[PDB]
Formats: sequence, structure tokens, C-alpha cells
Amino acid sequence: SDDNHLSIVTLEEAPFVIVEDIDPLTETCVRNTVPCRKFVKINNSTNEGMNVKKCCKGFCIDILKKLSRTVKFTYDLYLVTNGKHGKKVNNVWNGMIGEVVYQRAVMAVGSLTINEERSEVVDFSVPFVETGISVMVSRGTQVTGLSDKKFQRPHDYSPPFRFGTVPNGSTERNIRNNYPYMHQYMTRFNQRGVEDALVSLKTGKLDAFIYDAAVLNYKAGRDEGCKLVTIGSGYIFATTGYGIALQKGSPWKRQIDLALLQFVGDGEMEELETLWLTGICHN
Amino acid sequence: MSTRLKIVTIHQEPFVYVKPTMSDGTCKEEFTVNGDPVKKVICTGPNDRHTVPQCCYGFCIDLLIKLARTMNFTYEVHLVADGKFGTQERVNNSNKKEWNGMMGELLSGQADMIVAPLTINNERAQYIEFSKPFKYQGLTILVKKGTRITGINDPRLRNPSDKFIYATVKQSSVDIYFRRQVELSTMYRHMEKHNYESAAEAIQAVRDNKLHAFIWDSAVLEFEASQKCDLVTTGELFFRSGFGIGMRKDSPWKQNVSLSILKSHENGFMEDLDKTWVRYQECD
Ligand SMILES: C[C@H](N[C@@H](c1cccc2nc(O)c(O)nc12)P(=O)(O)O)c1ccc(Br)cc1
Repeated sequence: SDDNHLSIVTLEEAPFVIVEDIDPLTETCVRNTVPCRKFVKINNSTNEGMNVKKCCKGFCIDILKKLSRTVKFTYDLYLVTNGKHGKKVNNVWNGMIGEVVYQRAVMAVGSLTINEERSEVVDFSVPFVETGISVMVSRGTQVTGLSDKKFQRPHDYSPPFRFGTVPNGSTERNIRNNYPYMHQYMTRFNQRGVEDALVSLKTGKLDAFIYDAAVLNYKAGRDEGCKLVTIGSGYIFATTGYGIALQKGSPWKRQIDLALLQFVGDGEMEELETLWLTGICHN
Repeated sequence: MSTRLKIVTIHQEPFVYVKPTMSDGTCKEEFTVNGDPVKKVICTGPNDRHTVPQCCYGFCIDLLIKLARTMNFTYEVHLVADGKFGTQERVNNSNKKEWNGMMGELLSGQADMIVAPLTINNERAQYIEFSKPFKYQGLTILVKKGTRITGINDPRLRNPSDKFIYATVKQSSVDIYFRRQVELSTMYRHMEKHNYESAAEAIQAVRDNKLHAFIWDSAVLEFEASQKCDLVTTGELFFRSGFGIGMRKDSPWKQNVSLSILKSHENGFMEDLDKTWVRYQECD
């Protein structure tokens, strides 16, 4: 162990990281899963909790397995419990980013978006999945992407588009900063979560849903009837990717970068995308 | 720090345009179709082997100017002497291997930064530092309209003959891609007989029915098909890749270069560049 056995943090977010109960009779994770620990809270108004053994699988877990084998490290995987991907509150980071910044985890593996703010305090690997701010609509609805003037200036069009995102995350923050009119216009159409947004689109109560490209591509691939579609990838706004976060100056970063680029070049990443992300809807 | 960087680039529309200077040695003042001033830099290079000042502009030159302004460095730009992007080749059956193209100039010190549609891959990342991607794209296939192939798995590609000629650019990332995998060795054996010195020559050969399929970067090929409606792409993307700024591993600029690119994706600067230079209408 010692310096080759790494604390690694992740975040439940299917299909990238899927969390399952462990068999209580055997207490061993089998099939394609790996052990992952979760600090489960005693109740909703307490800091008290207890570690629970779980099992983890998914697209990011298979990346972790490949990196473990290729870069030659072992790990103790745990699920973040305070926050999600990473937000700065009172100059203190939470989520996966916080675990890395304050040196509780050597890396964070999950659906963690590379951005400027986070890159000031952690190092990111090369992106291992492309994403960005994309748009989903019901097939037949005509728009290009976030910068379409049907979004920037909706009252130039009749009837005006109804479009929204899931509030209080990075999507709303980005739109707030870049497109002030669009942002205040869409608050009325905020969606509580992705599943609610899909229903709103399918039932004609919403015309477009602005959200993460990787999530939207995955949902579009699985849609009953293949009626929900995304914009073309050339129109994704603020193109970036999910990446592994490491501590500043990490000794692991070069090896991890070269390994991910080797996986991409050898087709191994394509195999994982077909395994976990590509759905029946081919267009 | 010297603070004055030698930038190497390459002709590659719509990322880098290269035009003659005016008689007085300056660059003609132009505006884009949407009304923005076209920022032009003097770039020295071959033009046919003397080197002559020329005028460079485009997506990558706009990015260079943004980077230089943000980090407060000065620069001089030149075009890569051998005209190539860069692959690693054995020297005279020695032990030694050497990079050609922009890779070779960056590693030798003839350049301090590559600002070009330079594909990020493992092979190059072993030796240089890449920024985070400033453009996400992939590989596709250009043919003359009316040519019918399914894409990279078409039998006329996977079972090659001299009756259907396909190729890429020599000493490029796409050359590396097909040489990397033993599964692709039969395809590579065909392409190595036909690979072109530059993208522009390969594209012209497709128009002229001397090259039947050209395998290349989608950000370039989709642009070309958007201007030349006798050309079309086929097969969507069969591989995804990004372009990055290239620096030696000791560059003091590498962290701030990546931070600037990330900031520029997030605040719409990259969207402005993509709309100005890269995007276009479908033919009809
Ligand atoms: C599109 C993405 N934001 C959403 C999102 C959806 C899915 C996975 C996400 N992972 C993150 O690390 C992250 O910050 N956001 C993710 P959300 O935060 O609005 O729910 C997003 C938009 C702009 C920037 Br900058 C970064 C992320």
C-alpha cells in the first residue's frame, strides 16, 4: 500500500457512477462492481452518520479500473457526502473538488466537469468524455444551440419559446453570466430535475431543455419512441469534458493523462461508450 | 523569461489563412462578413526556398492574439518550414527517432508555441505539453458528391484496390492514427502510396477526381464542403479528437494558456470564433 494505495472520491450519477447495495450475506462486491464506501447520515438535521459498504459500477468506474491496471495503483473508493461536483461557499470548496483540495482524496473520478474556476485549485486530466451546454427538444422543434437568437431574444419570435434548465447548478450560473435576458426569462420554466424535464418536453409543456451534453445524449439514446433529440455536437456551447481532478502538482497526473490518451487512441474509450452510453436511438 | 515567443503555425483554412502582403509590406484591412475587423499578423514562411513575409489570420490567429493579450507576451509568427503537422520518424535506420513538422520545430527551439489545429494524442503528449482543447472535433471522410461509401468501414476502404484511391495528409495525426493499429495495416498500406503533402492539395484532388476519398479533420472537411457544394462528407465522425496549443514541457505559460482557453469556452469567446470562422450553412 502506502504511496501506491490511493484515496479516491466519486459521486453517484448514473450511468457514469451507479451505486448498489452489497450482498449482506457475503459482504463482497461481484460482477463488474468495485467496493465503494458511503458515509450515510443518521437523519436530515445532523452531522452524525455511519460508513456503509456499497458496490459501484458504470462508465467512470470502468475508467478507474483501466487506470488502476495501466498506471499500477490500488485504491479505496468513497462517495462524497457533502455537496456534489464542487462549489465554493464562503471560500471553502465542497463536493468532489473539496475532497481533493483539502487532501482527503488523491483523485476524483466521476461526472466532474473541467472548468476555469476549479482548475485554479486542482489539476485536471485530459477530458475523458466530451460535454458542454447542449439543448434537447422534441423531434420537429427547430433550434441550433444555446446562442440561437430564439433563446437570446425569445420575444422576436411567435409564439415565444418555453425553455428551461435545472436551477442552482453550473448551467444556470453560466447562463446568468453570459445571457442575462435569457436567464431571467427561463426562471419561469425551471425544471426540478432531468426526469421532470423529459416529461415536460414529451407532453408539450416545454419546448427545449438546456443541460449537460453527455446527460442529454444519454437520455436521447434511450427515449421511448426516440422522439427526444439533441442539437448537433457542433453547436454545443462551452465545449469541455468530464475529467479526473488531482491535487495541484500531483505526481500521478502525467501517467493518468498518457493512459487516458492511450485508451482513446486504441479504441478502448469507444468500447466503454458503446457499453454504457450509446442507446438504441441512433439519430 | 524572454517574454517574446516564436509562434509556429501552418496554412489550414478556416483556422489559419495565409495571403500575400500588400506592395508596401502591410496586410490589407478587412472585416468579416459579420462586420468584425480581421486581425492579421505578419507571418514569415516559404511560399513555393526563400522565406517571405506573408499575412496570417483566422480562428487560430484570433486565439493567439487573445492569449498574448491575457498573459502579456509578445510574439513573432512563422509558417512551419516543411509544411507538416508532425510525426515521429526513424533517422537513417539509426536508434534515434526525430519529429518533423511543427512538432519538430517546437522540440528543437525553432518555435516556443504551436498555435494551429494541432491534434492532441498520446504520441505527441509524451514529448510536449498540450493545453486543454480549444476545439472539439473528430475525423471524417470527404468525397465528391455522387460517390457512395458508408464511411470508414466501407468495403472499398477496408478491402483496398487501385480502383478506389483514398488518402490523408503525410506526417499528420491522421497518418499516426492509421499507422498506430495493426488492424489498420492493410488500409495504411494503401494510403501510404497516396498520401498528400497538404490538406489543400488532397481536397483539390478530390474535386478533380484524382483522389476518391480524403480522410481528415471534420472541422476542416465540413468547412470545405460548406464552401464547395461539389464535395460532401460521409459517415459522420468515426473518431473524436481535439486541438490544443503545443508547448515544451518547461513552458512558464502552460497553466495560464489552459486557464485562458477554459475561460474563453465558458464566456462565449470560443463561440464567437466558431461562428466567425468554423460554422456555415448546409448546401441546397
Ligand atoms: C452542464 C453543466 N452543469 C450541470 C451538470 C450536469 C452534469 C454533470 C455536471 N458536472 C459538473 O461538474 C457540473 O459542475 N455540472 C454538471 P448542473 O451543475 O447545472 O446540474 C455545466 C455547465 C457549465 C459549466 Br462551466 C460546468 C458544468
